[PDB]
Amino acid sequence: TRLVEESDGLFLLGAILSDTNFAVSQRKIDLRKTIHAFDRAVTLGYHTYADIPLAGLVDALLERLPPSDRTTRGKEPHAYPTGLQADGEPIAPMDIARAVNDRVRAGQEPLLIAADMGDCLFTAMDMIDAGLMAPGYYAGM
Amino acid sequence: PRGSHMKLAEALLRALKDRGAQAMFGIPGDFALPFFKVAEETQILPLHTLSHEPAVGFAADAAARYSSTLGVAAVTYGAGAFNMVNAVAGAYAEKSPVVVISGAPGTTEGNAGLLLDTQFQVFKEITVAQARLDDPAKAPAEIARVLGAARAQSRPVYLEIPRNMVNAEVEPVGDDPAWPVDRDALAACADEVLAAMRSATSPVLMVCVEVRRYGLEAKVAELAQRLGVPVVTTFMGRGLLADAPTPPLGTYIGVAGDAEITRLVEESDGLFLLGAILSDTNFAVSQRKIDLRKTIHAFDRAVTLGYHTYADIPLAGLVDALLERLPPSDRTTRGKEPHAYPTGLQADGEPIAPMDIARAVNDRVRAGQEPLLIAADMGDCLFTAMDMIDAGLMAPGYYAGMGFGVPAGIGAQCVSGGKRILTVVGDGAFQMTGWELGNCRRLGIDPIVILFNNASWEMLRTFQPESAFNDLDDWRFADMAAGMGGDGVRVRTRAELKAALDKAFATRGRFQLIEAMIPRGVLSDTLARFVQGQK
Amino acid sequence: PRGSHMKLAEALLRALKDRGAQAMFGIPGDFALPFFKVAEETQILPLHTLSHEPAVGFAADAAARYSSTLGVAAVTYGAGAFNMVNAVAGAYAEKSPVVVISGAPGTTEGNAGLLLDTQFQVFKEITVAQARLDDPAKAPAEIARVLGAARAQSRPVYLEIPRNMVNAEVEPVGDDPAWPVDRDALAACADEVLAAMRSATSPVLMVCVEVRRYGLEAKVAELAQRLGVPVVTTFMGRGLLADAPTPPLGTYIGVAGDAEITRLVEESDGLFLLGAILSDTNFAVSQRKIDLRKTIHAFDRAVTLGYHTYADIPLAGLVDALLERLPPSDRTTRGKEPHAYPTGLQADGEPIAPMDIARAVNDRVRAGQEPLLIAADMGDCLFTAMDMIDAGLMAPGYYAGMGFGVPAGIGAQCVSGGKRILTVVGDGAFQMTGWELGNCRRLGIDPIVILFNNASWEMLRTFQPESAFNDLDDWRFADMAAGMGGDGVRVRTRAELKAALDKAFATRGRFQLIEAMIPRGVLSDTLARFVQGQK
Amino acid sequence: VPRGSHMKLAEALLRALKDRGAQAMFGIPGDFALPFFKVAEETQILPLHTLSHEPAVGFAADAAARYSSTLGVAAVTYGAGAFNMVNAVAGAYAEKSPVVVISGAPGTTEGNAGLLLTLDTQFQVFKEITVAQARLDDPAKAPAEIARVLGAARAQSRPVYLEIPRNMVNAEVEPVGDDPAWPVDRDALAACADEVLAAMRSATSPVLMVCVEVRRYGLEAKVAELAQRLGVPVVTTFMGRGLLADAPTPPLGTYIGVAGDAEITRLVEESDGLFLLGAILSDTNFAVSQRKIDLRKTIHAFDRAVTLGYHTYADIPLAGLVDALLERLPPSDRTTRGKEPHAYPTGLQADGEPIAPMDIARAVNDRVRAGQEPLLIAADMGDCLFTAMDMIDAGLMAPGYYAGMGFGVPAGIGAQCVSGGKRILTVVGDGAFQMTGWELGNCRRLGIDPIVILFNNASWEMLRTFQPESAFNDLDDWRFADMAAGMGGDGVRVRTRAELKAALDKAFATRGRFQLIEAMIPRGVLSDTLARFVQGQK
Ligand SMILES: Cc1ncc(Cc2c([C@H](C)O)sc(CCOP(=O)(O)OP(=O)(O)O)c2C)c(N)n1
Ligand SMILES: Cc1ncc(Cc2c([C@H](C)O)sc(CCOP(=O)(O)OP(=O)(O)O)c2C)c(N)n1
Ligand SMILES: Cc1ncc(Cc2c([C@H](C)O)sc(CCOP(=O)(O)OP(=O)(O)O)c2C)c(N)n1
Ligand SMILES: [Cl-]
Ligand SMILES: [Cl-]
Ligand SMILES: [Cl-]
Ligand SMILES: [Mg+2]
Ligand SMILES: [Mg+2]
Ligand SMILES: [Mg+2]
Repeated sequence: TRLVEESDGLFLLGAILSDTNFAVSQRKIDLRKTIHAFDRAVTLGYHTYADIPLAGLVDALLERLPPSDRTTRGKEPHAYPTGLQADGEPIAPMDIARAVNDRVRAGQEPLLIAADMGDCLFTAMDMIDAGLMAPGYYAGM
Repeated sequence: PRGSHMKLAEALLRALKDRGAQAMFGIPGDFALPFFKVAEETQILPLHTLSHEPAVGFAADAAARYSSTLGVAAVTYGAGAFNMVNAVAGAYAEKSPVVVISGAPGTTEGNAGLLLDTQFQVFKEITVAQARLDDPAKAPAEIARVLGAARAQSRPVYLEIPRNMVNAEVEPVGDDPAWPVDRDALAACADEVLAAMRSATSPVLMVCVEVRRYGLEAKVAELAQRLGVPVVTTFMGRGLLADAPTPPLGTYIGVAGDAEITRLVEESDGLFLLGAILSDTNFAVSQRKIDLRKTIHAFDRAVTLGYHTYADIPLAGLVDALLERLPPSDRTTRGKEPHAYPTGLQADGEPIAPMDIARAVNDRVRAGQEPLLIAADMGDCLFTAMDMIDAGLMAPGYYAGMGFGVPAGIGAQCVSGGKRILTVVGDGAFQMTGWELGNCRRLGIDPIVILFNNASWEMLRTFQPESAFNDLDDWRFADMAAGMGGDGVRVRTRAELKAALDKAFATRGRFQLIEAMIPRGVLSDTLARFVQGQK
Repeated sequence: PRGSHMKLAEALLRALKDRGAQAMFGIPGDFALPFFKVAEETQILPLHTLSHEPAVGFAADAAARYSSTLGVAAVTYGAGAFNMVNAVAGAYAEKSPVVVISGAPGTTEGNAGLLLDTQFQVFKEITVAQARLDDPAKAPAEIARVLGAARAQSRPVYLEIPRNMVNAEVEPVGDDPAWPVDRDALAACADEVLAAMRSATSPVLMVCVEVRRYGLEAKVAELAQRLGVPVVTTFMGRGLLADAPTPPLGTYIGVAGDAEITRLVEESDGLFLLGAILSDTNFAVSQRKIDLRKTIHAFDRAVTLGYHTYADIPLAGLVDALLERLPPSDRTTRGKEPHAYPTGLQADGEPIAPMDIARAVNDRVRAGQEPLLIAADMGDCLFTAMDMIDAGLMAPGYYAGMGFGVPAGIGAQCVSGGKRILTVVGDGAFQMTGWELGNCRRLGIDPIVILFNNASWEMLRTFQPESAFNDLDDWRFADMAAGMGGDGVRVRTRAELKAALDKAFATRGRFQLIEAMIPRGVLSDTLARFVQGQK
Repeated sequence: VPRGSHMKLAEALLRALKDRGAQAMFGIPGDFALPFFKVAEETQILPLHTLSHEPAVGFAADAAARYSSTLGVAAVTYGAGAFNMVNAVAGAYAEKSPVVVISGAPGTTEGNAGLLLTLDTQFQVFKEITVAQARLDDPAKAPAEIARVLGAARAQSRPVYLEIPRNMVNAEVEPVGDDPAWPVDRDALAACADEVLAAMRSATSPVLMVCVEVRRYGLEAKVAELAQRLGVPVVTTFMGRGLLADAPTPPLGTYIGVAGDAEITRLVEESDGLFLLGAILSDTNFAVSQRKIDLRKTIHAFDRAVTLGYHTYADIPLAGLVDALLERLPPSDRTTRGKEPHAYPTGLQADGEPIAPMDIARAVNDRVRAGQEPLLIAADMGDCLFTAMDMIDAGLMAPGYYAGMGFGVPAGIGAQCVSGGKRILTVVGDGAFQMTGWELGNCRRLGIDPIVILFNNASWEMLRTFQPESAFNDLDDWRFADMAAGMGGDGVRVRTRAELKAALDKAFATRGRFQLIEAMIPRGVLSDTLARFVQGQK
């Protein structure tokens, strides 16, 4: 959150901008230093370039950048909760996350997850998936 | 003088109660939480929540129709409000004043351009008046204007309330602004209408939806007696003037109705459509089937005949003006024989057909049971309910949208003050909104629901039998009833049906679901006549 | 097929030209610069700039009226557009289709909340249709819809163009969307109107503003001949049917007009107001002075009589329908004596009175000068111009707003194709907009302007003589003329007046300003009759 | 129905206005307004000044309000008269000036001319450009309505609208009382004041901006005290120009966007603690734009609310916020005064070369440096305004945010009408003069003698700078100086710097008649501020 919101060169490549649930909000970033490529247009330095498809912009940037072997891979970012205590205590959302993750760590290929709006979605954010589909911005149940 | 003030939300709730609203149905959301807090804390109007927004809209519509007053449907900004568009369109279509109250972002919260407002624009298409209450100084007058429009045109209205305005101090809401009438135009209108009714060889007075919505039954019974012409009701005027000196000869529902009634209406050269919705809809009076050079259409505060229109003529005003020009009368037609309803259910081991369901209900009534108001969904359940003895029939007869049934029965029973409601619904429609019955326990009601399960979208099969997509699975609805707090029973024979209906009426406290298995290809008599008529 | 496209601004200009627009008047600004660039570069429509926005609006209105076509007024966002609100309201009031085109911030430039849009909302109150052209895909259809409304109702419309949309590629603009008419309703309307005219003891056909705006003079001359009833014009119908088989008996202008004409109109029991603006305005036909149970009001695409209205009836359609129901005729009334205008100016050393100005103009005409169209401002100059022989009279006769005069004369001469225009204006009105004459050199025109200088707001003194605030200073207008490129001359005697008018007509190339000194307390005959009538 | 007060409704209104500081009433009558103007003229409660065209009525009233930080009064007639003042009123709304619009109207029992189709078109249009409106058609309710509406104009410093049916002008009414009280959340005020101080203390580069509301509400003394105690850099917006000039911690300069001083612009735009005290926020000409600053680190106190840290505190009057902050800050002797910020151009070369805008600035400044007490300047929109930014003044009144033309001459007139003899210097371009400069014809009757410098470049030059390729920005030659005599003033056309110098001296030495100096300027020659403005758009 800090990295994004304090950026003085935020390149939003294909982002929805809105003050709704999980979306990047115009109120949390500095639009003055933001490059917003979306809806076939690109906005930066106070002005907007019209008729610029996202695929075209990416190709144009690639044509201006030399190849690189740069690699920043490392051990997993964001630790997924594991180790469900299968006992007689009541269930909490995090226990459901651990139950799902333990199966995956034990060898189950992850499933794509469809989530509704509610804590079910907030819990799914901590589940190992093969894709997550949910109304993260619209937030409609 | 006065100098008092209250929270905007409270002023709105009291204004609604001042106009007869009996409850507030709704589903909250973050933007609407503050408004729901005021509703719950003040207790000005009973607050009933439902599971899904369609039901909130249908329940508010049903409550409005039940008491001929304003209905109140509260939702949250975005998905909540958009999810009630169909129910509100249905209320608009059938002239029911549902007041839509949506929460919204605060006036300082700028915007939320996910859809770039769109919600306001969409609701403008399905309501007669709207207002975003973002100015405490003008809020009271805007509330009176919008609620006044709902009452004047008997159609839905939209109120959007920024959440930071919920607690803004405002002056109390006054009376609806007046929609004054030109006395001279009104006189001219009444004079022409009366002259037209007197010159017709076959004048007919049709008593319709607006008569009920505006509570003009007594005045129209008097008008009907004095005018001295045959009285007929439209589908939405069903039951009106039943206790009048000159009760309706019957109800016009188009091709599937009584041929004598249909002809009387369609061949009239002085068809006085008093408050009628006109449309090429199934059970409605259609402009295509009547003589437009002779029809007198009093509707939406206007009167049209001979292709010309008298504007700003409220139905109530027209009726009073006609009464002033007619001498009293002692004429009556109440010596005639009553309507013959299908009765005599054969409680045997034979499978169930829609008409058997009609007979089952009617027999209990003949045996002494006071009739129950019936809420019907769209489907053969409605065509079947038309042959049932009722204490009113609430159904999307013109709009024809599915899902209305169960939520309407729920909304009606919430404001019936103890009167039990009978709901009829098909399997297709039940799959949409029958689940709302899980709310009966909290709401403290126990409607009786007869579910017509033919594992099919049967009205569609009938029009296109060669298609396989109308073949639905067998959902075990009766078995699912206990899970949502009701008593369910699946019946397959007329005998089980007879027994199950008696048991339902004898059991209070939990909704009673009677799942009637009906084979595909089997229809009510009214639907059959309807289908034949199309062919 | 086709597949061509052009800049949105160009598509709009061509659409205007396709509909008869002859020029574009305007004042640019930063937001409108791109649009003005396209107008100047493409040269689709002559681009004429003025000094102040009121004149832009008045000039566009005058051009629309001059050729009975669309007028075009281009302004910039904010102050530019707000500064033209009054001129546009005047055009709305007197049924003149001025197309208002305002530049606006680009679609990406977000907003400018100095007034928190407000401009759009304000213009919605004074136009019949509006559109913000912010979607190139839908721009062509929106332009056709809005321009189509201007033509259908003959009133101003508003088009807002975000500056980044000026150069957006769009498809060409097609024809106006059709506003189809119900043949049956039209037949019923024509039948009732004709029946009403035949049953009246004293039917009167009034030829009004819409007849001129919609170019129906020929068709109405034919209708008038066949109908066979007396013809009278309203102030805005002045001059219509002058060459018709049955020319108007005269013009109704209320209390100050011919008593015989006034009575004929007001006591008619079959007053056919063909295209009339109705209002309690000075020279207009007022609902308060006529028999509403017998008036037939054909206006704004509707026909009202007996307090009922036939909707969607275009004036042209009504006229054709009536013609289809009337037999031809060879009747004529052109054997009568012509109107008597005040003539015989005594070119002596006596001071000037308004009527002397009338005589001066009329004598030149009698001596052989072809009359000039007259543009008049509001004030005694208008009451005086009513007694002048003209080739048309353009004035705010109903709206009564000052400042119209000089800019209207300018706008008219810009599209008159060589015809010189005579403008009459008071000192008060000249102080407002007479300065626009400084633009004549660039525009290549040379109107003749007679300025009535009584160093007073004389119409106001007349109604309240005890006030001192109506006493204005003596501005030396003639002396200021050379500074803005014209030839000015101050005249104090009838002799100087006579000489100055001849000199003006003899001098072309520069506007000619004749500043006529008139003592306070001296009025035209028409204004005097008007004042007496009020008392 | 009231009876016996012996106080006409119109008189009660004029007195209510006077009670609140109004110093005059500008207007143009009409049939519907005649009875109201009669009461104004006969009672002389407020000096009555008529003008030629309604735009001037609105501009003059706005100027009178700005001049004395009080209510302005603009009276018009129903219909055309009122619609013709919509722009001037919108401009006052845009720049927070409380112009009280009073329009005559048909009597309550005579209906109206439905030419346009309270719900009347006029009322609906005015509701969009005013903060409160009232139709005084009920004598029993009029007193309270006037107090509510005039109170609204004073609470938010925006125009209001009053419509008076002509038959109500003389209706007896009870006296108008005090303004009703507007809400004030004392708890919110306390929390807000604490949060503001915390944010300013944690900021690396906090900046205090003194803006329009500070001037409108007469809070200069309190804000000077606050600025000294707060201890952060001080800057003013265009509408706050001149505020705190004599304080211990005066403004470092005035922020006006790219057109201004680069250092000032940088300080404001890079601030992580921008306290906008009473500022209009807009993307228009010289206003502080939400697009140039970081709203996340901005504290916006305006329109009786305060926004910071993503949230807004409602019902917090600016005066209350300032007092709350003072109560939380100990006294200080901190002083940051120093030699003049922003050097004013001087040393006009009075020779035979043509005139450039900067030469006009130097001519004016040299007189001041030679001992002439500065005059307040009224400027129209155009390079005349950009040039005025570099002129030593005793106040500058101009449409710096709204940027609507025509304000200039009428504002100078309105201001001098209430200046008690203090001469006003008006600067205006040729395009704007063609619109409303003619109002100078009213100077003699009004008893004023403004000095007017007309920048005649025969061009809509600011438009040329934006789109030089266009031919329509080329205007014709109008001999304005030659037309001055016809309007009762003295005019002179000057072409060289020497002629300019002489003409300015003559104008100043000649009172009694307005003095019009028509300065011929070649196209393509701009003031330094406009040049920076143009370069900044590249
Ligand atoms: C919301 C909605 N969706 C679709 C339809 C189309 C429709 C009918 C028409 C076109 O309105 S009839 C029908 C089948 C209803 O099935 P059911 O409830 O079980 O009763 P039955 O078996 O008697 O048909 C559908 C889907 C509708 N009316 N409303
Ligand atoms: C824009 C505007 N403002 C005010 C009025 C009110 C008005 C009249 C009415 C109420 O419309 S008549 C009149 C005086 C006009 O003076 P002038 O042009 O010299 O001609 P004359 O001396 O013959 O009066 C005014 C001010 C108006 N009609 N239009
Ligand atoms: C009422 C009105 N109309 C139009 C504009 C647009 C405009 C400018 C911007 C877009 O506001 S700058 C300008 C030219 C002004 O000419 P002038 O008075 O001679 O001064 P200069 O030559 O220095 O430009 C215009 C027309 C405006 N600001 N206000
Ligand atoms: Cl009906
Ligand atoms: Cl007319
Ligand atoms: Cl500011
Ligand atoms: Mg079914
Ligand atoms: Mg005059
Ligand atoms: Mg210029």
